[PDB]
Formats: sequence, structure tokens, C-alpha cells
Amino acid sequence: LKAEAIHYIGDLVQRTEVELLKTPNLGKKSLTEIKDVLASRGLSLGMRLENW
DNA sequence: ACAACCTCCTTAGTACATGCAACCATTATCACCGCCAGAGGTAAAATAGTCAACACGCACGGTGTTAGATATTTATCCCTTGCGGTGATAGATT
Repeated sequence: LKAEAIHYIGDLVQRTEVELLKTPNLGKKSLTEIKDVLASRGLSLGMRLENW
């Protein structure tokens, strides 16, 4: 996720899960961690917004 | 007084425009050598220091194990092909 340059979770909140399969060494387990570590904050994945 | 005129006198004022390629030498010529400057040298001590000793202490990298990812294999699914049936187009008219 450092190689994939996602240095603000403000965009990890809205990048598609298929669009994280865009740099190698990022496979079936790391792609699966995302699915609740964002929720653990009191947040979610999948939250596009009209101003950022 | 002078005036310019006849002749060949010499003087010397000019010689259109746009562009690209190349490289930068020849001279000889005693600078003497004497003096001494601050001024080169270096010994011994200021402005301060080396790196070897014995300690100190840490980082980094490679060997080992683990992790998980990925590219393969498999198999599923959809979007696409090509033909066909027959579509309301293109556009002439109302």
C-alpha cells in the first residue's frame, strides 16, 4: 500500500477493491485485511464524496 | 585683369542579396644578475589534534525459517460473432 502510494486513507475510503489489484505483492490476504481495518476506525470502505 | 576653355594630367569614390561549412599557427629579443624583501623555510608552542590503544557498543546483512502471493492450472460465464428475417429508413411527398 506504500508502493501503491495511498499515503491518505481519504482515498483508500473510495478506491474500488478491484482497483487495489493494480500493483503486485498485494494479493488474496492483504486485499482481505482492508475489508474491516477501515470499519474498525468507525468508518467504511466505498464512500465517494462530492467535495474532498 | 581676369575668364574658362583646349588637351590628356592624376586623383579616388563606389562595386546588390540570403545562407552553410572550418581549424586557430608565426616572431625572437643576451634580461642578463645583482640586491633584499618581509618572505621563504622550519623549529618549537599556539589553535588545540591526531588515531592507536583498549575498551566500548551497535548496525547491518546473511543465513535461516516463515509467510503469502502469484501464476499457473482448471472451469465457469458472458459478450460477441455471423447469418438471417424483414426492418420505417432515405427522403419525396403531403
